[PDB]
Amino acid sequence: SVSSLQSLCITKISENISKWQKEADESSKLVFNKLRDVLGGVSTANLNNLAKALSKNRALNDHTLQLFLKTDLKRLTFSDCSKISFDGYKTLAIFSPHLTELSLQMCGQLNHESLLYIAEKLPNLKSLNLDGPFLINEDTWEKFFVIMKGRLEEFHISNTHRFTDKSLSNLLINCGSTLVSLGLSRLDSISNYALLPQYLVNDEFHSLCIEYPFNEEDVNDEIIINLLGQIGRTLRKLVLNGCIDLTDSMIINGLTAFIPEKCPLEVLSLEESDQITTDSLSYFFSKVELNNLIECSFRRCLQLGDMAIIELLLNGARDSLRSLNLNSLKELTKEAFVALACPNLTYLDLGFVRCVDDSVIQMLGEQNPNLTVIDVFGDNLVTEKATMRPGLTLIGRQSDSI
Amino acid sequence: SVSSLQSLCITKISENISKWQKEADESSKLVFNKLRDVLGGVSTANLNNLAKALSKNRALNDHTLQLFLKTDLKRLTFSDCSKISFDGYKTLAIFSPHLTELSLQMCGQLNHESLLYIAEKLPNLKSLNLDGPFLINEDTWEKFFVIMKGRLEEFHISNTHRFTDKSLSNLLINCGSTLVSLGLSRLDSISNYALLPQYLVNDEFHSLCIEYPFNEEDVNDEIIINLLGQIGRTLRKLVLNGCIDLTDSMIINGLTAFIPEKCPLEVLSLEESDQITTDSLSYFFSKVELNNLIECSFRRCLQLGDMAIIELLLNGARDSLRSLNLNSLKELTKEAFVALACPNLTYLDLGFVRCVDDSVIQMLGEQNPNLTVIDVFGDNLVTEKATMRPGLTLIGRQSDSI
Amino acid sequence: DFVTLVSKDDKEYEISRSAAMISPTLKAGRIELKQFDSHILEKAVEYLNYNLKYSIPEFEIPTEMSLELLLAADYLSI
Amino acid sequence: DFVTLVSKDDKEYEISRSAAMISPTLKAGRIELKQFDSHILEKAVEYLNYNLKYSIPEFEIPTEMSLELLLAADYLSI
Ligand code: NA
Ligand code: NA
Repeated sequence: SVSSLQSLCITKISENISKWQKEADESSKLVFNKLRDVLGGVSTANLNNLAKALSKNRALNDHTLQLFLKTDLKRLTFSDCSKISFDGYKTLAIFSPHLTELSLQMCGQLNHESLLYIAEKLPNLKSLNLDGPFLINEDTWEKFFVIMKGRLEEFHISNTHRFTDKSLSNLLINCGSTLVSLGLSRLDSISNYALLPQYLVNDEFHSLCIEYPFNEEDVNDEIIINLLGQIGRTLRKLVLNGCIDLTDSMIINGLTAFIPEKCPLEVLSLEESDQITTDSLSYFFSKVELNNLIECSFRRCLQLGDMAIIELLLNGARDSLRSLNLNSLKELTKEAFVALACPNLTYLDLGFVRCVDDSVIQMLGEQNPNLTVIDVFGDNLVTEKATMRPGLTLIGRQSDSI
Repeated sequence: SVSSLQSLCITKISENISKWQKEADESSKLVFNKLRDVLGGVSTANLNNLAKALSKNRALNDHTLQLFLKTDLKRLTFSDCSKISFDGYKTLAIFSPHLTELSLQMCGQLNHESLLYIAEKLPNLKSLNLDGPFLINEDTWEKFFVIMKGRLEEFHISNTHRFTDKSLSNLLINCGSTLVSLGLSRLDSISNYALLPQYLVNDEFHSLCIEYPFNEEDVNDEIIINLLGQIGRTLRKLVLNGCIDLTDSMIINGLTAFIPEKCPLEVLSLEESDQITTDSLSYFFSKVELNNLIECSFRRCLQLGDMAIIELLLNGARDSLRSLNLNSLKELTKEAFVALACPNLTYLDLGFVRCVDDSVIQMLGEQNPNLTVIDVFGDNLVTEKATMRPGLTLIGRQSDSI
Repeated sequence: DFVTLVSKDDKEYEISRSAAMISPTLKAGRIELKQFDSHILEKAVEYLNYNLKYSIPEFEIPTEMSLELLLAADYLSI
Repeated sequence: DFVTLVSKDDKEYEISRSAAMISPTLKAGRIELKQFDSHILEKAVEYLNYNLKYSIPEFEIPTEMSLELLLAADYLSI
């Protein structure tokens, strides 16, 4: 009925280890600052830039990961985690408690234990982007979403056929009303896209991404219209790539119906929609004002011609666009680029744009002061004589094909 | 042909992380000393005593494990590791590089990665004792022995049916000539005990332990005789428990033939050998001098009578024994205990020794100044009137059976 | 009706025989407990009396002696 | 036949047009490289010349500027 003296000493010891943990955690902070300071120091504002440099050089691994530990950083992006082990992910979670947004791209080694460490050790986590977590099975996804119930506001997952319809249901059941941003890209086992309008009810929803459904008819006009009837009001990012089953119906009965004239869209992508016509998009763009559009892509929207692009530029987007992708728009003529005069445009993808020639590149270089890169891959009518005033570089020349 | 400036900076960074690791390793040393000092401090000489206290209280786990990290300790024993995770074992290996001898008892969670961390991160490791590593399969055992080739001088494994004959062969092939101490206890899949005389050729071999073979005929007289012909000269510890197939032949043709008269044995155990006679052991003990015998057990050697014990005591063991186990020796009489007068004896197991009565306990208490514990479980003729001079305690009374 | 107890230092301590009976390793008489300081034994005796009394307030254990006191409780099996 | 280069500080640096051609992001002319100190650009130019020459001794990189220099090499794609 009385605890032994041994047990009592053990309780005292255990209690003091816990308090000593926090002291040791601080001593860890200083040791990690020492590493960063010895290399010349690095503010938190540049940590993501450092991660990008390492990622591009396949140099992000458990060793270099230590550069990012015990900081007050809140939003971290790793562009290539391929070499980070399951223990690397666990250590990051232990030593980065201030994280609210985390993006792990090419995270092939992230496993069950790694995923639950992230959910349970990052109490402020509200946004998770994962590309390639192919180890996680459907039952683990369920456990992760239960743990994140009511906390997860942003979830993007890509490149895994083990994220099943069951896993999508558990995401929506556990986090549906909390989601304001959702991404589903290259998920071969997903077919129940029709459930999205039921569960995505948050009145602040702003980012929807759907790319390359396995069976294209599973992302049809009816589903996207119903979804737009829910989120169109606050939508700032709409990405629908490879959804080849969509038609002008989505444009006429969905976008035009439910996107406000004071359109807050900052990102719009409708790649590979060979059934959308120039007419429907012209009709839609003339109705709304796109004064906040930063990024726009129509890659492989084979039907789109001049008026779609002209209506886009003349209805606000001209002054805000920073990157524009017209790749494979064979129907465009020189008249479309006459109107392409944007003060802030920096990147322009004109790959496989038949009409582009030296005169177009010349005109674009003079009408776009901040344009720095133009992809002309496939534009055979662009020769060496293509004038390139100081600062502009052309990629996709013949030298890149021999 | 010229490395990019990015790659060169990455090499410089990576190189300085490695050098900073050692600095961080030292800062870790101070933080672990702080924990120990805050609790009153603990020298390395008491670390094993601390581990024992925690083990007996089921209080050894990943949390309390931190008390034992970053020390200069060389020999560590954990009596109950059940609650230590695979990460606990990995952290111990990382933060205890000075280890040469490690005993992990009840190490159920030790897995493939944990075992290879031990072999690869403890460069001075030469002795490993594992009890209950039931996760390790035969193929992992092989990899561990390849890594320990030429380094492993002492190996004891117990309580796992996944340590197969193949695993034993890989132990002997890779470490045979290096072994001076070997333990095989309760290994249900082991049958090739006949290979031991071939491989255990080290001229300094001193400790052999074999307990409870699955098929008792696999440990026969012929094998033990041949083995004694190899190691008998330097043998300091011989333990053969549950090897019920052994007979006086092992005693006459093995022990007596190959144990030197100046016998260095410090530990001798022959439990459950119901075929060994009083005559053979008397014959053997009168030939040799056992001036160094510290521990001796004849538990459940049902045939053994007075002369075996008398010859043992009168041929040197009387002055050196510290613990003696006569449990279930029903053939003993009071005359055996007349000679049991040992200056250093502290523990005596007389459980189920028919002849023991109050007069024997009385006599033993007066003839053994350092005797502190006597187990009389089953000795019904021991009553409450059993005199217990100051310092002696009797365990196994009737109060422990009702 | 007491039992004496000696520390590493020459300081002694007396304990009720009924209190020292809690320790299976204290059958005395007189016992010499080398390797343990005076402050440790004083706390061990404090626990023994504390044990017999309530065998409920908490038994305070100073942080600066938690490790050494654990070892003493183990040896005493208390 | 040179190309001027400006640092965050008003200090300037000239580079052989053939040397600056190694950087896909330097098509100039004149370039203003804010956010980078004078010691960093001086080392970037040192690498560019070092590159054109042997394109072999090792290019020394001071430890105290390894991180910031990595970021500059990334932006310059060198
Ligand atoms: Na680590
Ligand atoms: Na840990």
